[PDB]
Amino acid sequence: LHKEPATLIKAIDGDTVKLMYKGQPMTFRLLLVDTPEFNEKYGPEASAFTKKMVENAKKIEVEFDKGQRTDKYGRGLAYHYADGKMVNEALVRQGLAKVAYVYKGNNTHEQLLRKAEAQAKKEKLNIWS
Ligand SMILES: Cc1cn([C@H]2C[C@H](OP(=O)(O)O)[C@@H](COP(=O)(O)O)O2)c(=O)[nH]c1=O
Ligand SMILES: [Ca+2]
Repeated sequence: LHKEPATLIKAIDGDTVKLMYKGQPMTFRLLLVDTPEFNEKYGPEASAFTKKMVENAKKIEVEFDKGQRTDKYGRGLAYHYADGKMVNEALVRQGLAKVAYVYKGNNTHEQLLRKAEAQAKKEKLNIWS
């Protein structure tokens, strides 16, 4: 896998963000996670977490996995990095997302994320409280 550049257009919620990628606007859905919807418990906290992380970043990068790069809704599917830190992992580490939507061939970072979820669960963080 490799990182590619992108720029923030807009934070949307905990697990979706609008980015300019190869010069085109695209909504991205973060791989291998599920944040609560804004209207659910921890939804606002997930959205705010992702928003800060991507808005504060000097450099956003996306990393596609080895399978499908767009979902059925036309959303990009990627791992996202804010000054080199993975947003997808950071959400799970904080108990603001669950590992989810683990599909064959787009699962390169599954066990990394599961390890973060286990530490979040141990700490009874947010969703795991
Ligand atoms: C994360 C992810 C979601 N999706 C689709 C599956 C779900 O379909 P359904 O809408 O039919 O439930 C939906 C979940 O996204 P959200 O959690 O953003 O709703 O997005 C993928 O197809 N691939 C993925 O890698
Ligand atoms: Ca969601």
